[PDB]
Amino acid sequence: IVGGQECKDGECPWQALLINEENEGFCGGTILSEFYILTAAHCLYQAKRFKVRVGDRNTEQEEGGEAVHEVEVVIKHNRFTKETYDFDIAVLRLKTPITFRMNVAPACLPERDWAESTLMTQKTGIVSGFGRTHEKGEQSTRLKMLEVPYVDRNSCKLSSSFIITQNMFCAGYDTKQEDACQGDSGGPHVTRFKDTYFVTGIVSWGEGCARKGKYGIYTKVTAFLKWIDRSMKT
Amino acid sequence: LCSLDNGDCDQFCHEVVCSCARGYTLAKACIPTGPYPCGKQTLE
Ligand SMILES: O=C(CN1C[C@H](NC(=O)c2ccc(Cl)s2)[C@@H](O)C1)Nc1ccc(-n2ccccc2=O)cc1F
Ligand SMILES: [Ca+2]
Ligand SMILES: [Cl-]
Ligand SMILES: [Cl-]
Ligand code: NA
Ligand code: NA
Repeated sequence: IVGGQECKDGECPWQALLINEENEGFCGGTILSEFYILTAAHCLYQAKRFKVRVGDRNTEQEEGGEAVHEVEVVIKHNRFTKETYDFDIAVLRLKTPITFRMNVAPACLPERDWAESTLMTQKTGIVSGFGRTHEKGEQSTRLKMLEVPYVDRNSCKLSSSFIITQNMFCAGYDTKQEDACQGDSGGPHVTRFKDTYFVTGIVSWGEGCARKGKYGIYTKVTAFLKWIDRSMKT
Repeated sequence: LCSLDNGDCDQFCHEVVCSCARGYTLAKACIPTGPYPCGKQTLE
């Protein structure tokens, strides 16, 4: 996360971190339930073997509430391809259930039609993760969050070198130096409605981070609410 | 209409008939059923 702020205790409790065989984080996720994590399909290509850490706010200090979970089943959207980055979504079923607690709780899944009319039309959402804090820099050792405005789909298309599909949406800033960045992929984009946070996006891709005239691109979770529901019953 | 104040619903609204995310029960308002309902920031 470039710009933004560190998440305080309990502020971003649905954050998950995918960690590789080096015990280093390479992608985020979103806690959906005791057994399910939402992430980006493209994240699955980055490490053959990975685990999920929940409850972590500082990767340099082992603190109360961190826990590690093995993945039992990976459910990757069958239409995802690196050619287009479309359908950038996967669900992970954990081997053992998460114990909710301080800094560890699920984001709500919205109902589709309502989410399209009521959440996607809000002014902003919140993205979080342990990604780079500058395009060329190192990943954050602290969990960060950032409020990003929803961006008009046509402005985003004009700004983009690549095709923006109906399974994506754009958020962030034209020129202000705040954006998600390498390492934040797979993590949560949530939208508040009356004191409740609903997962609306998955951090997907960007042309660099915080570039002038570029936005952040997110998997549009409303497009996949039925796919997610089917996956979590599989 | 759900188009006016979300039909007064605290969460979901359809046609008015309100709904809540799993883990909540309909009071309009939605009531948490546990200490860690979805979509809520956590307090010590
Ligand atoms: O490959 C990168 C590398 N960047 C990824 C990192 N940025 C991000 O992950 C994000 C920025 C904003 C958000 Cl949201 S995610 C930067 O640090 C470097 N970005 C990128 C660009 C375009 C891209 N893309 C889009 C459509 C079709 C094909 C295709 O390849 C994928 C992609 F990862
Ligand atoms: Ca830690
Ligand atoms: Cl499309
Ligand atoms: Cl790039
Ligand atoms: Na809007
Ligand atoms: Na920008």
